Amino acid sequence: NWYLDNESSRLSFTSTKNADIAEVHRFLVLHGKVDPKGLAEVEVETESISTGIPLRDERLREQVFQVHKFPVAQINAQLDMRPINNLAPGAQLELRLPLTVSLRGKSHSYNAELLATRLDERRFQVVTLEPLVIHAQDFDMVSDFNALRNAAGLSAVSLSVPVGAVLIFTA
Amino acid sequence: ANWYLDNESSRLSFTSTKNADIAEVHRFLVLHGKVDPKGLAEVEVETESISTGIPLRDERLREQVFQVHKFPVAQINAQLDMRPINNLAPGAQLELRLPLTVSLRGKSHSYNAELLATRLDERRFQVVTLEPLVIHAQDFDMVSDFNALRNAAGLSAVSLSVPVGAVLIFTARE
Ligand SMILES: COC1=C(OC)C(=O)C(C/C=C(\C)CC/C=C(\C)CC/C=C(\C)CC/C=C(\C)CC/C=C(\C)CC/C=C(\C)CC/C=C(\C)CCC=C(C)C)=C(C)C1=O
Ligand SMILES: COC1=C(OC)C(=O)C(C/C=C(\C)CC/C=C(\C)CC/C=C(\C)CC/C=C(\C)CC/C=C(\C)CC/C=C(\C)CC/C=C(\C)CCC=C(C)C)=C(C)C1=O
Repeated sequence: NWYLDNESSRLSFTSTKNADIAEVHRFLVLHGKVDPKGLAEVEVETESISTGIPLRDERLREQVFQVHKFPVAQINAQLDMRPINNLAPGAQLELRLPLTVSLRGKSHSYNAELLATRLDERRFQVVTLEPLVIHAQDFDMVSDFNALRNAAGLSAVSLSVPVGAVLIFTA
Repeated sequence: ANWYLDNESSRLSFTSTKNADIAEVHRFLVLHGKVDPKGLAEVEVETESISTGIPLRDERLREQVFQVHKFPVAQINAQLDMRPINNLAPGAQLELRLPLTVSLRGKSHSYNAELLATRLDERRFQVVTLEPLVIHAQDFDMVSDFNALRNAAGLSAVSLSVPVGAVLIFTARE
């Protein structure tokens, strides 16, 4: 019933390399749906990675995301829709929400800190109140991160990746 | 105007990275802020209100890094073009790039934030960072203090970069 409006939404993440160099990246194409029973799914087109350096995007698409095998990452959660449907337009609810992220067919559970705000009769916003930190090891990507750091000669790429999102859904 | 920040509805957070591979999210519990009708905006952070979930770490940050006894407030200052924001209908959003200045521990540094402004109702707006603002320790002459914290906590490394995010609600009220 609720569908994600990609043009209004943003999913970003921060990498830290060489100890002190933080950079923010994004994915350009998301999809998402929340059904009346509160089953929520967001799908990220991993090919739509955009880090600002095209050759880096390609290396990530080949080596880390492996998009030729896994063009989609999935984020899944189960909401209690009662309090969300009760929000008046303009009103917000803080949700601390278990969810699952699936990357390459590996899944891991995290706890998200989200803010849900009703925008109008048919539009809803969900934002990360604080970014959600994932770790390469959770998806068996440690050797893939280490591979990158090297061939594109760095001291190091941090194995933690904080993820933020502003998601707009429309009825 | 004037617009005032509703602390209970807002959150300013930041991420530190330790031992190369562990990112942790922390926040401040007490903010204030005002935007005047001319678009002059100021956010104050009470730095004593740091919350990392470890009291000892909170105390080290207060004393060593923030020096709350000399500087209990950090300030964020900007000048907004109010017209396009005020023109938003409830539920509508505008992306903007906002030059701003942060003053922390008696030093200042300028940034440009990528923000989304959304009108919530006739007297309330939400402002969120679409990407965090990345502060570096050297921006505020804090490098040695970061290394001191690293040393105190027995860490092999603390990143000198700190991405800062916010979800801020402002209300046209007294
Ligand atoms: C070519 O030149 C090069 C360089 O420079 C020249 C380089 O520096 C480098 C070095 C590499 C760089 C420094 C960058 C490296 C970046 C790294 C390695 C990649 C990290 C990627 C990770 C696997 C993370 C990817 C992100 C995920 C796919 C997204 C997951 C999203 C999750 C966490 C959820 C977030 C959203 C929220 C929780 C909202 C959810 C809410 C819904 C589910 C429900 C909503 C419903 C409502 C109503 C409540 C290279 C390699 C290079 O080639
Ligand atoms: C025993 O316990 C301990 C540990 O546990 C193991 C430790 O790991 C450790 C080791 C320490 C580490 C783990 C942590 C490292 C911490 C380090 C030093 C980080 C330090 C943090 C600071 C330097 C960063 C501070 C950032 C802030 C002050 C800046 C805030 C700026 C904000 C976000 C500005 C953005 C907002 C604006 C752009 C909005 C403008 C307003 C308008 C747009 C509003 C518009 C109005 C309309 C009308 C709506 C210790 C010490 C310990 O004691």
